[PDB]
Amino acid sequence: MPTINQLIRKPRKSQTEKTASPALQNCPQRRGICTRVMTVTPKKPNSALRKVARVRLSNGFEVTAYIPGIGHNLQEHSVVLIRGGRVKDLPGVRYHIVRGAKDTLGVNNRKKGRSKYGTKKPKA
Amino acid sequence: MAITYSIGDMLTKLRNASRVGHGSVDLKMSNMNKSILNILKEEGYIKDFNFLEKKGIAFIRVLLKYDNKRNPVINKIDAISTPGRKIYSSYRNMPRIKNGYGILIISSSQGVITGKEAKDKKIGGELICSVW
RNA sequence: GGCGGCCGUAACUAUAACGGUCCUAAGGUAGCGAAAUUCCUUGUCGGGUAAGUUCCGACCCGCACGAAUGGUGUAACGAUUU
RNA sequence: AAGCAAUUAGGUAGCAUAAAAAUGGUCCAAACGACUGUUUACCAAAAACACAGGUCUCUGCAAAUCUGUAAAGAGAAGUAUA
RNA sequence: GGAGGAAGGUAUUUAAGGUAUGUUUAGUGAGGGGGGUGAAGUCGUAACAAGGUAGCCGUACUGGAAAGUGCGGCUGGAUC
RNA sequence: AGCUAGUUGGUAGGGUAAAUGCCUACCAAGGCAAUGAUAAGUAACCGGCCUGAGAGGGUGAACGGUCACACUGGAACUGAGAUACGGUCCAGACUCCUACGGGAGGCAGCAGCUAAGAAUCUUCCGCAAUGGGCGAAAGCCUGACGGAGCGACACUGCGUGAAUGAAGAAGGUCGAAAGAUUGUAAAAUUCUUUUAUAAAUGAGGAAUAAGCUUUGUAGGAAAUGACAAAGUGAUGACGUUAAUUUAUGAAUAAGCCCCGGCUAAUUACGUGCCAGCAGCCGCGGUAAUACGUAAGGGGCGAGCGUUGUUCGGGAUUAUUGGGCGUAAAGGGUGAGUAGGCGGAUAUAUAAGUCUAUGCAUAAAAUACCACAGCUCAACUGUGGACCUAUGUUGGAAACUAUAUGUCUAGAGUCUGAUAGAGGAAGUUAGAAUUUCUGGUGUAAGGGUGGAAUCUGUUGAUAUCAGAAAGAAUACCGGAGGCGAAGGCGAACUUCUGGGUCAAGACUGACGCUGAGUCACGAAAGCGUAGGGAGCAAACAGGAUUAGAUACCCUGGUAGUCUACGCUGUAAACGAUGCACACUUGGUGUUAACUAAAAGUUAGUACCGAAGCUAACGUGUUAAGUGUGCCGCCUGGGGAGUAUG
Repeated sequence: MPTINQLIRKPRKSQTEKTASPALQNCPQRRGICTRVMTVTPKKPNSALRKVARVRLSNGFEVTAYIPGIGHNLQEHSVVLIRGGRVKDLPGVRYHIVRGAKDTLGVNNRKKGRSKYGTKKPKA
Repeated sequence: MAITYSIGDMLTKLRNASRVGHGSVDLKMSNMNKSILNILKEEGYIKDFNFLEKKGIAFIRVLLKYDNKRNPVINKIDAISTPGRKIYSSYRNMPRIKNGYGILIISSSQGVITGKEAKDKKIGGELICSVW
């Protein structure tokens, strides 16, 4: 405890939490154009080759977004819808591509948790 | 000198003497100290207190009270109001110390009175201390 | 007054922090650098111009800068030069 | 007309009212030299010389130094803060 | 003839525009500087044991590099 | 970190419904500011909303109140009211029409279009009700408002059936192929019709207006008329209204996420550090409850998940309710301004506080508690309050505050005694070392783990005598002493600061802490001028080593020293700010009081009970129990960096 006089002279300040996803500009999700697509090797001691895309957003930012699900068809110039979410493996990847978005479609032959990958219901 | 408590000095001295288990403790003398010790005496926390002399200065000698097993009657005695933090309360918002097992002592328009007396006389004031 | 050469060397390519060797009294530190010094040369890149062998800002491969024959800067000053 | 004056207000006249003459062009950046000065009378006024400042070294007084074969004079009618 | 009425003229204030100087802030810029991840590459072995010169703090100088040394200070220093 | 020059105030005047630099002309230079002026950035405000036990935190959708704006920037007119959204004038950009002279336009009104965006509606009906404008009235206008349509966007409710129904159908899955599980689930039988369709019935929002009939009142000579009252009197967009009654029949109707721990829910195949999962920890390398697909299980349900943002969990900005010896955190130290806080006691004031939860004001809605109306709920309505916010009335006075006194125990002055490397200035001393000079004397000296460089036949080292200079003060000397800290040790004097004890009198709270500010502040370093023995960065040589820009050796320039002026940094440490009131002891030690013991007081060390501490440890010199004030901390790196 500082003395009440001390608190009166130099009032307490609470430190302000900071956004994990600054490029969204407090919008739930944004749209951009895939300026490049590639695979990247994660940190240690993981193994795989994760597929990411360098995207120029509608507001002028560059970001790098992960492409979830098995297989995809993102070429260059493809418009996409990114949302928040950080991939721990990848340094600098801080957004996710939404499946079932404008130029991205669901992962083929998905039967559990379809809505997380934008795939229509396989008719029974 | 910055005594800062004619109240907290006696409270601290009484607390220290009580936990080490002395028989009597010997405090400075003032109207408020007399009033507080009087309230203690009615509430059965201390046995008695006497007025004395040393070098021409008046003292109050208080007789600590313990059970037969040398467990003190006073368990915890602690201040609420404080020169840097003055705490006043209405007669409705008065806290009941420890579900009434303890007592609250306040300074009010009608003198230094216990919390129950303050409630029964519908008066409030500064919260001096809490004893249980 | 003086203040060096040669050769090899890294998860492309490049260079060489490093290592070896010969020689000397010792082999140029700080800083600066196509400079009032740079031959090759209008070197290379950037700025200025519609177009700039001059000029300004850098790069360093300094033919042949360099510390009181002072080195690098500097407010103010100049019938100086650009 | 106000106001001590400088100026202020109104009115009048012209294309122009510091009406003639005399009376700074300014700004940005670089090189060199700090600066005021001095210099090739008669093609070079400058980046050259001088400069305050700095260091090294000489000189104990019939001092070092300089001019003369010398005496002698300057240094100095000074004395290492010279 | 007031009505100076109403146009017209003149004058003050003023938006826009123009000129000049400072000032706040956002991009870009040859080149330069350090920082992080990827390198597990090259050079050396500074610290952790008395780390093989005890360690560290302030300051100064010097060296490819970790660093070395001078001065003062500390134990948060084995051993005896 | 300075700002303002109509800026500050005054005297007149201009103007306004009206005060005022609101404006103008003169007269002064004033006004504001580390108690935050000015400036930059951000933002309409409030009733409220979200969250939370509360305090608070975040926030300003809808609805209601106020303010500002209506393309950008100005200006006035009309008018009770405007510096006027669909009025006027001017300038600017843009769009459009021209007969080229010039004109027309402002959806941030209701719908709608383009662009932008992750992202949001019909170019609908009606003035029947409510409200407003005009009119005597009829009546007209009203994209306000009443309704409808659209969107699972939120909130609330209902249905997609219900009751019997096997040791238990087929299949699926797990298995040893006994059997389990899906599972009374289905099938089958029976029952019901909210919903679906059709028909019938059908409240309420509605009041009447004009007009007409009648009564009464004011008025008057009197009707017409006005007012009060009664009766009559057209009128529903919604609307196929809400609700109700029959007719047909299980008929018209479920998905989504998850199943390693956090976190309720496991097995079987395929993949083999590939493919992929992930909020955190982390899974996958040949037997994956974590990947992918099936079978089961859990959660919620016309929704379910993900992302974005806020609060909560976070006591992780701690007033309620956290810390600073070693985890991030005590300033190097002191003196003090503003400020905060403060002994005993008397009186007065009543700012704070408390009370009559007086009395009012805190519009309505919302928020809380009951009672009601929509079939219930949401929703809606009528009452009743709980806080706490301001103003005011009358009281209480202890405490804080205000004003005037009193006291001495706190703190000071005076007196006496006394310890001390406290500081500054001016003098003096010896040992030792180095150099120089003069004797004796000869071949080594010096140095290391071992050597060499170096020194020496120009006479070394060693030894004797003399001279000179510089720096530092053995023994005393330590479980000391003093000072705020840094620090202070040969001897003396002068000048000078502080502490401790006491009946030993005086003042009478004169105090504590202290943001800025000021002073001091080891060593290193810098400027000027001296000095320079020894030691010694840089530097040189000799060695060790692969190399040695080092450790070791021989030399050696700054520096170390003095005077003056700067720098103001340390592991400046007790890693522990200062002050006061208290809380068992043991063993030493310093000073004083006492002749001395013996004890006390003020220090200074070790151990240690209780207590405290995450532990180490601390423990009357607290890191124990309390408070006053100041400084400082809020994950690590980036970083004590970049910039100012």
